[PDB]
Amino acid sequence: TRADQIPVLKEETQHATVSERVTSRFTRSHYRQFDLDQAFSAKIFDRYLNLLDYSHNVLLASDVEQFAKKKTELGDELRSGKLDVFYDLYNLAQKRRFERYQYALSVLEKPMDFTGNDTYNLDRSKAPWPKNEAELNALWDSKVKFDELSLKLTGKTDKEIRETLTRRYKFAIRRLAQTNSEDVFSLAMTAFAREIDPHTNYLSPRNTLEDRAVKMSVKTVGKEKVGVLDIPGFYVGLTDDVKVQLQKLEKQNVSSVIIDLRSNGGGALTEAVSLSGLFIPAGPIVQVRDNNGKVREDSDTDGQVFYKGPLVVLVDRFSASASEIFAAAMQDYGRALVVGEPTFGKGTVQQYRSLNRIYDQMLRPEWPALGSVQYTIQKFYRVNGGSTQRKGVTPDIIMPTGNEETETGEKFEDNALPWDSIDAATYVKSGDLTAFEPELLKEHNARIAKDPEFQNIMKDIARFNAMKDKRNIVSLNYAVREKENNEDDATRLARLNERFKREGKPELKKLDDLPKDYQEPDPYLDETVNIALDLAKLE
Amino acid sequence: TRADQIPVLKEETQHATVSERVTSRFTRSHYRQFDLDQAFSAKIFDRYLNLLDYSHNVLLASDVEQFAKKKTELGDELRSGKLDVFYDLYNLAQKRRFERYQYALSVLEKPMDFTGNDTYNLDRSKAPWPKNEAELNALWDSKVKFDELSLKLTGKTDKEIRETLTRRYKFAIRRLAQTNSEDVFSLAMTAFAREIDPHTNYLSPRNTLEDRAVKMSVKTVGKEKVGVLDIPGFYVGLTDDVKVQLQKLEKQNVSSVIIDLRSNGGGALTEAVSLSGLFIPAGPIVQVRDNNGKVREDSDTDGQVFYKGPLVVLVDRFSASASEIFAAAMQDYGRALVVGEPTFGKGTVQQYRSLNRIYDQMLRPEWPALGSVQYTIQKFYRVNGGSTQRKGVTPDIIMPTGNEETETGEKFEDNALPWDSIDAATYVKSGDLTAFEPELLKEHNARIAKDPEFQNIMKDIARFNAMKDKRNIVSLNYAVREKENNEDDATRLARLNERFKREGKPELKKLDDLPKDYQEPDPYLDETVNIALDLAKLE
Amino acid sequence: EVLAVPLQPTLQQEVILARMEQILASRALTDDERAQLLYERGVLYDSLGLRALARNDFSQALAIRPDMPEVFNYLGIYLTQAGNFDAAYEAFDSVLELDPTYNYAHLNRGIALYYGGRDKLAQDDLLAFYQDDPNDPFRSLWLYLAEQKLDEKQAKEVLKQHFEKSDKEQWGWNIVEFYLGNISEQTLMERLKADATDNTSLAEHLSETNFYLGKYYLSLGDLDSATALFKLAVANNVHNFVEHRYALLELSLLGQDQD
Amino acid sequence: EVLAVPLQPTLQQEVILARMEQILASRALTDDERAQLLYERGVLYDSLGLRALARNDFSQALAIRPDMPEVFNYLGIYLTQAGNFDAAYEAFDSVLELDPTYNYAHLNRGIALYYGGRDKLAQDDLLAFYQDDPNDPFRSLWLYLAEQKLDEKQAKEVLKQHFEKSDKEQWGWNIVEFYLGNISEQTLMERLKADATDNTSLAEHLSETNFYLGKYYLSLGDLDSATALFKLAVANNVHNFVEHRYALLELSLLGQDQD
Repeated sequence: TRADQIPVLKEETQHATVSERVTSRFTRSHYRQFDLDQAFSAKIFDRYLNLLDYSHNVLLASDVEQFAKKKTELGDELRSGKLDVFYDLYNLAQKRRFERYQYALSVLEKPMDFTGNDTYNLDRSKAPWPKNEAELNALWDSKVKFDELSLKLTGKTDKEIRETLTRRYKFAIRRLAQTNSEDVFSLAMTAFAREIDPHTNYLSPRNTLEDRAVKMSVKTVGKEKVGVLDIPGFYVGLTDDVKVQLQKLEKQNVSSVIIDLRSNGGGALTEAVSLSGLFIPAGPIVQVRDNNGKVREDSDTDGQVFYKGPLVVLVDRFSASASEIFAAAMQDYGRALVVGEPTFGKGTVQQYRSLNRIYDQMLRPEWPALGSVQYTIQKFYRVNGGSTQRKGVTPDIIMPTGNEETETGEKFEDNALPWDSIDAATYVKSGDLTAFEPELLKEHNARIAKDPEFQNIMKDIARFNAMKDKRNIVSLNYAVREKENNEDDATRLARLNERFKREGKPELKKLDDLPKDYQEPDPYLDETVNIALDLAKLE
Repeated sequence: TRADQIPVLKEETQHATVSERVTSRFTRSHYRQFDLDQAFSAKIFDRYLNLLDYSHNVLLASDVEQFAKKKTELGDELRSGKLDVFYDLYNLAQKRRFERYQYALSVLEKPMDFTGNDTYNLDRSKAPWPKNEAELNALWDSKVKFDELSLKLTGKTDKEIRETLTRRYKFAIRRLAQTNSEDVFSLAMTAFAREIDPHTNYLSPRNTLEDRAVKMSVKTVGKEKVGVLDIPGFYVGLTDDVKVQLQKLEKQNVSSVIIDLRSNGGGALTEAVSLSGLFIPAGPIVQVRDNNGKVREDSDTDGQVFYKGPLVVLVDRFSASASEIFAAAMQDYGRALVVGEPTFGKGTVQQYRSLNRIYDQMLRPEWPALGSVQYTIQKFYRVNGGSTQRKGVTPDIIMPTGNEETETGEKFEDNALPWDSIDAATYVKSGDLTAFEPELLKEHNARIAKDPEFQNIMKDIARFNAMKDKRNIVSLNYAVREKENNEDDATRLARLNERFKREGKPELKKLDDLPKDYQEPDPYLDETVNIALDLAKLE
Repeated sequence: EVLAVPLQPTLQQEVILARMEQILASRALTDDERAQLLYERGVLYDSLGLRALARNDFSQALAIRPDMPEVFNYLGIYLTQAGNFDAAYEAFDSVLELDPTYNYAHLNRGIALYYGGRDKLAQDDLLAFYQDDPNDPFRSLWLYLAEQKLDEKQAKEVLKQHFEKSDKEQWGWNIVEFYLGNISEQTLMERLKADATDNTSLAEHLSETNFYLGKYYLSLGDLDSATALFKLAVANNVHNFVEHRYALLELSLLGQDQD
Repeated sequence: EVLAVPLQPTLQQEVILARMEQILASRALTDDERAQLLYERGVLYDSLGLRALARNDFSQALAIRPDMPEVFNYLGIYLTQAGNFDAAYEAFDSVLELDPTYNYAHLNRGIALYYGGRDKLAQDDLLAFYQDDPNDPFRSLWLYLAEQKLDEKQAKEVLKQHFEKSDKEQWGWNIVEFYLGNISEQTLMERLKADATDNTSLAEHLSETNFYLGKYYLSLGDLDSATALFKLAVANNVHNFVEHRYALLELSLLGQDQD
């Protein structure tokens, strides 16, 4: 591509229909009751710009102010399938992006000088759009500098930086004239979808097993054992696999069991009710609620308790969906103790439906296969009546990282549904741990105040914290960005060596000697094994 | 047969069942609601004797008084099918009849002398049974004398009387040892049936068209014509045939029409409603009433009148069933005048049902075909609400024989159902003849007082009447029974000759010259033709 | 009022019809078992209120095996529903000739003779059926209806005995107790609510009790209350209850008084 | 009370089923006409209350010719009866994509959205269906029910207009007049008796009027009178009247409050 020989993208025959079908389902059958009015179509516009120009880099402010005149019209376009503003706004900026990469190549030839006091703001997600071509060219000068500098700091000659950043920018141009009419369609439907809730999606038509199983282990403190179940996800027939392993562990006289659901991001709700059932006799696990107003109770029907021994549940900020059900049930029945970070807050069920009707091959046989949509149909509620959503399971024992406010969680996703409560279900608590908790905590706090790995974690936190202003403001000075890397490498080598002398291992002469496959310690697991034994002691 | 080598008759396997089936239908589904109690089974006994020994001739009084001890048991025999009294009482008298015909032959050899003053009573229907064998032999002496005498009076030699009365009596013995088990069964079921009503019947299993149509004619008085329809019976599609002939007669400018239903003994009720319809526009013809309590109206649906001309209906004591419906309708609507004798009084419908069930060939395949039963299900009522039964249609103009009390009519049949009335139907009279009737009668009476054929009829009546005491008391004196025949022959020849001199025909020298196929005059038809014209004159 | 949801075709009922509809189109069957299934389906059709289609399957059963008393049972009932008591009698006779212990033929023939004006003959049958199970309160009730036509005074004394000498367990005796004057209609319905469990049970209780209350008021000559109660009895669609069938016949004889 | 004899399967209905049952077993048929008859029989099955067996014949129709909007109509209705409004919406969309003048899809989709908590979307459909025939009083009634949920005051003024500007001829406007407060329920039923001719007509009048009286009392929060009136509406077995179907659904949501 040397010029504007980028194909002009047009809406395909099928698309008008496919749009009408998407709009029908979103506007009628979504848990979220919204009006596709002017306010909504205006918000669908701003999201759509943020999908074309993420960093506010490619379009003129005048490009934006011109199309913006026409943003309350998007609800009409979607309902009718005439997506002219979506196709026009994409076509321009198909041009603008071309003419930014043809400029970025020109600038790569100029002399490189990394000795200024300029910074670079990584977050133009909310910046004003460039007012004119001089400001456009300035934002793209910064960008080829940042691209050059980040490469230079991997020890590259000015010569091989131009050779690699040409490869990149020239491929950015090929990507650009290889996009198709469905690409633009997909992104219009995505702006719509993602303005309802963060889990709603359009899914384009298709173009021309035991690795994720339960691992069990045992870990000792003196003469006493603790079984640990690493559960990677709620895969179908999980409850069968842990039943095998709960027998292996029952016999080996283990004092306590840990279910490890860290970074376990969900799976089959049924595996969550069946697993809950291994630990509590009978009772309701979860209240599900539908788009129209109606509640339902999943229960555990086999009234037998496959393991009555002391139980502990290890979760982090990435424990989600089904994991939060399970963890929430054990907490609510006081069947098991919860340790780690507050969980994600995924309190909602999404359903796939096809945009394909049985009479399509019949009437419009020229057409291709049509897409499918994914959208929220149900919410989850705990047996105590509260919702999983945007609150998550909060641990009985919160590791230090959980007291720190993080930027990861359903709560931080755009237009995530709010937090709700319905009435509690009828259930009888299998036990009560309010009794043991302040003592488990006395011990926990005493232990980690000494542990140097938890000292290292609580130092990491003070750092991450104190350097959150400059969070998205990177220096463009090679010296300062060479020194920054050396002080990171140096603090890492010191940590690794502080550790190796505790352990009677040889110290490392340099960071590069560390095996590629070195395993870090798991201080969170190691401290929970102690919590598990403390609990066993107290019953 | 020379002795008691008459087969002893036994009840067949099928019969017990067939009896139970007959009893079921009679006791439950008959218009007549009766109890098959002791009184009923006693009456079934007396009827059964009258069927074995009509003339009280064959059994001893002791034969009767012995079995009579057991007559309240017949209801049990019928309900169960154990018909031992019926089979015993038949078997004896199968013997008694044999031994009366073997005695009657002996007596035929003795000398014949017809010069006594002995009479012979033709009606022993209610006589006491013979008290001993001397009285038995006496009743059978009388009987061979009566048989001999009635033959002698056809000019037979004492020699050829013995040859013919041997033929007869010897064949009476062969009949007697050729009867079968079904014969006795049939007669038991008949005693039962005929004790309910005179039209109810058992019908034994089978052992190893335009002649009866309407004839039309015309008959004149001076220059004026009268159409006459001779209707022999209500055969299916009668109403089609009279429609042809009503067109033939309408065109030939006939002043009046006569329907002739004398001795027309019924047929399809539907042909009675359709024929009624030719003469009245629309309206109900007959109210039918069922065994359970429920009334129904047959009507004429085609509202057109195929003939509005003056109508007359000629009936006698043998006009019955459907004829009485038709005649009763025309009378009630004042559509037509009724002439003749009061009709029979058949105010009831009988139905055939088979005693055969579909599983018989299956289970009892040795059996033969089984019989059928016929029984009353419905009554008829006139549109004025009165019943046809035992009252009949009474003529507006009654011929002389109708003022005389006759011994023929439903009224005289045994256990004929009584006379009833329900409410009248809703109908509008097509006319009214109470106006014309006393004048039609002035004329009628004047005319027949002169007519010598009606003088002859009214002399016949005075005779039939004055000789009703001696009605069933025949002289056994040859002289008196030779003279009786000569005076009958002489009075007949005088009538025929009185007639032939009125007519300008040659007189007969003796009764024997009269052609075999001589046609008598029809004075009743001839006088009704006049009534028909008198009616035409008065409208 | 005490009202149920009118009963509706259950999915079990609709599923079985569809299976049968095809087990009977596949010619893989004995005569004897093709005939057994055609009977089985008529009972299903009958239980849905589809009597014409059941009459059809039952006639197809007897054209194949005329040996079957159970089929003559239904043919006779329909003949009683239709007003044709003569033919009804014929059918039930067939039933007790093919199997004389087929007791429910006695009830059906007895009822049929009741509607057919033959009370004394009805009493014989209804008393045979009583004596087969004196604890079943409806056997007493049907006999009462048949007696109360000739002698009310006697019919009542006899019901009273039938009740006194029974164990007084099954619901139906409460209907009997109201006929006897022991309990008001107020109490009768209090006990109905109390005895009923689910809606299918409530409909069954109402089908029965509305027919007997119906017959009761008709005694007094209250055609209006009778009519209302027969309609309400039928309004539960308990299609194969004798009270349903005979509340319809009752209603039919009352839509033949006004005509 | 004003009560009819509950409607019963007519002999015409039972005869046609038996014919069809065999015209469809004889393989002498186009695909296009085998599909037309399977639809014709589902409408018959539906009219008898046999929705599962009709769903069966309608699915067999669309597996053969998926071109048919009429079949999607019923599939959607059943889906509305079953509580599954999402799938209902899908079916009615299909109907108006295959034939956009298929007006009765608007009523059925509008009702379906009504039971499915989407009032404003229901109003659009019910008003499209009103404007197709402003003289049909039930089109006004359904729109009223859908409006009276957000704004009773407005719903009433709009019904009043719909009534004023109509010719006020067809029976249904008497129901409308009682909703408006012009005539008592006393008078409403006087006029019902007066307008009804035979029993089939009386059942139809009662199916409708009991459902609308039912919905009315439920407004006031009188669950007991509502319940009685829905049951009495269903008690006429006018199986294929929207009021029948939706008096059952109403009754089903009231047998989910007490649980």
